[PDB]
Amino acid sequence: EVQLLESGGGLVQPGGSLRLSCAASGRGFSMLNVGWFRQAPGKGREFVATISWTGERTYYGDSVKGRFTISRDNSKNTAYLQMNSLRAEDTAVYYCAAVGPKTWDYGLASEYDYWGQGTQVTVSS
Amino acid sequence: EVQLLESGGGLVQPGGSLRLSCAASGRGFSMLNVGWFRQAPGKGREFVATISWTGERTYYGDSVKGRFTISRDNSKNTAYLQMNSLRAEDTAVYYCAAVGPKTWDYGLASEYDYWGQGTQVTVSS
Amino acid sequence: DAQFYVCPPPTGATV
Amino acid sequence: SARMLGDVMAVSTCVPVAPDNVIVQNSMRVSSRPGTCYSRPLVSFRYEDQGPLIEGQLGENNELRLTRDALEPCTVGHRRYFIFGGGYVYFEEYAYSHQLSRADVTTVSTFIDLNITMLEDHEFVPLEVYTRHEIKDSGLLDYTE
Amino acid sequence: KWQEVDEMLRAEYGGSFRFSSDAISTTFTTNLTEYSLSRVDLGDCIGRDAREAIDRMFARKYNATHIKVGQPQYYLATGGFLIAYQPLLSNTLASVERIKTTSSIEFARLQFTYNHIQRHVNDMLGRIAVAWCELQNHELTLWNEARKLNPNAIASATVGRRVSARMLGDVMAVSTCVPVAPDNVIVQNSMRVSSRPGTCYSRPLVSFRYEDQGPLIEGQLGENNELRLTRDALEPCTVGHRRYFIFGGGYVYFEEYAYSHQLSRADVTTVSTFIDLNITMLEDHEFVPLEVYTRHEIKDSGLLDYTE
Amino acid sequence: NHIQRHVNDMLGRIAVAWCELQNHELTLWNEARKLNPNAIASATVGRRV
Amino acid sequence: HQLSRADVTTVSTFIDLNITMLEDHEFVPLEVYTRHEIKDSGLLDYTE
Ligand code: NA
Ligand code: NA
Repeated sequence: EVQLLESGGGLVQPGGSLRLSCAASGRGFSMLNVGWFRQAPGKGREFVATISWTGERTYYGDSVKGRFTISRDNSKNTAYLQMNSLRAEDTAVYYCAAVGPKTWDYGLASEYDYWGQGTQVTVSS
Repeated sequence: EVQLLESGGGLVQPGGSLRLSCAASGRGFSMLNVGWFRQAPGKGREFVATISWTGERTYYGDSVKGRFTISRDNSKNTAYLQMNSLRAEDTAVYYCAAVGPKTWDYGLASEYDYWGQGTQVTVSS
Repeated sequence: DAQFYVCPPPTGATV
Repeated sequence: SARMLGDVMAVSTCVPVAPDNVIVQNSMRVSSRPGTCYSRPLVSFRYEDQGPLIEGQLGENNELRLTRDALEPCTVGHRRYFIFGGGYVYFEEYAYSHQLSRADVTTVSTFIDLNITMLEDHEFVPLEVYTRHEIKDSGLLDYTE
Repeated sequence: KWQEVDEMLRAEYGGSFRFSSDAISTTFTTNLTEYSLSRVDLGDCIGRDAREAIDRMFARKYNATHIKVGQPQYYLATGGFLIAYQPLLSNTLASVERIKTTSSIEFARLQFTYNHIQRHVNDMLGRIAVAWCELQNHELTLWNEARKLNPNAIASATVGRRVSARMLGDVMAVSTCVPVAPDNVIVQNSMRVSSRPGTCYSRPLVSFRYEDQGPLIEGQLGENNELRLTRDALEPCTVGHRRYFIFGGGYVYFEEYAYSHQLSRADVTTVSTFIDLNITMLEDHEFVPLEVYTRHEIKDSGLLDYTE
Repeated sequence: NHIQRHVNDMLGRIAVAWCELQNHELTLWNEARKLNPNAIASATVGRRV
Repeated sequence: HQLSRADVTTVSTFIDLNITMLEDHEFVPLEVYTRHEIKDSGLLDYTE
């Protein structure tokens, strides 16, 4: 099956920029909706952003607009999340998730099948 | 059906050489195991040699080795028995037999379907 | 070709 | 051997067997049940020359099927040809009747002919209407001479 | 010395050498044996000019990528040309007389052009021939399946005449179909079965006579203008029944298991299974005589004519 | 003339062979039409039907 | 599970045909002897 890894996370500053890379190993990456889910410290996991399996739609969380942009590179079997103008209320621990073409509930978390280890990002002044 | 004829039999001295020809008429020669059976005077019939239907197998009797060589020519629809160094007990009444690819019992005479008139060969000092 | 054809059952006479 | 697994096609390599190690049975009738027969003739084959005998049913294009489930209701006027080795075995009334080669069967072609021939090597010899010596000689008077 | 060719390719065939130069579009023909320079009366500059030219051409073009194979070789070529040839190998692969020369080189240029076109055409047409044979062998499989599907049509197509066929195991028994004139065949109005309500004929009933004066014979319309003697094609009745059937050169249209209408093949939209290939012949062409200067013009270019 | 005659003869033979092959494959297409009307129609019409 | 078409072994029903175009070729002027060479081969020129 597909196994997911994250790279690029690290401590950042307000008003900065970063790019997270989600690398997939296995087969059928191009047949996967790929998204991110962030868990705040002492708080549950919440939806971030998900690109569809064909790569033609890009669903975003209600609390963020324009800051984060997800894109897909099938040649590298990767999903890149470009993150801009980070905020203290935004920082969390980010996980990459993947699911087959079998649900439209991209916002909801338990729909996704492939769950990764996650990466640590923290913003501070 | 396939009708078989024999040619080449005759009076031969001890240690001589001869080539018997079994000519087939009809159709399906190349799909026919073809062999010879010799019956001694005042005695039953015994197996001699048989070439397989594919022509890749040459089974021989338990009493003769290195003396009788059966080899088939599909272009002429014939089977040649090359007989070398005939002994007194080698001579008998030779018939040519054929059977389809329906038995591995080449030694047994009852298995063959097409039976010919036979030929006369004599060993005498 | 507008001609019609009547086709009897094919025996094994010619294969 | 192949099988449609939905929209893709699972395949598995077939193990070869020598034709001398394969024989066909005389009767195509079913011993247990009268009134029913085998659609294709039964065969006995050995994977190797010294190996044990194994029963089976003749499949298509010299295939040896391990299961004898090809069964049809009996029908009169039964005449069949079956591919066997390099030729055919002819069964009449569900019994072995004859054997034939491919040359004994009339052949029709599904192939469309195309006769392409190569352009042939050609040699060009030197050729001049007038040699330069001829052109020099056409003058009436040669000043040098 | 006439030409310096930095790229001359030597090919051996027909018991002869061919020296081809792409730069000057020329192909010379020599024998395999080497022409001895001692046979040339006062030919001392042939070797010295050749060695100088080969060395300068080698230092300029092949110094880093090729090596020399032996000493220069001398060959006499048709038309009277003396070729000094230094063979090269890739680095990764490591009595006296006078020769008479023709004034016309166009025989060798024609040789070059014809060889080039001939080699290209032969290569391409051979590739096509191989592809065609492979395609025929490859389509035999589709034909084997289609034979099982429709023995009649496959046999008619592969035999060249309308025959009825039946697969007698692994071969196909055939029988010639007897022709019947279209005017001797009519189709019946009703496709329903008179005896049994709720069931109908899959294909329309027909009445035909083998000859003009012959008795009437009943039957069922088969496929592609076939007259089946037995009316066994039966199906349960279904609402919204609309069918077209081939009849003569056109179609008979049945609606609700009853004769409805008639059409020609021009009245039906036509789609093609054929792949187009538009090959046109190369046209005839005439070469008129053409000279830059006539020999009269060349004679007249001199200021003074001694004879005149 | 030599090259033209050869090329014309060979390409004419190819044209005849191509015509015969298309007419010959019409039979396979007729059977495949009954096999799968959707795919055959889509491939012979030029749109998914 | 889910696969792309690259993850499935591909066999071809297509028969290959590799046809290449004959390339452009340039014919330079070529003469064994120029008309000046032919004029100069005479030992004596009457005009000169
Ligand atoms: Na062919
Ligand atoms: Na055509």
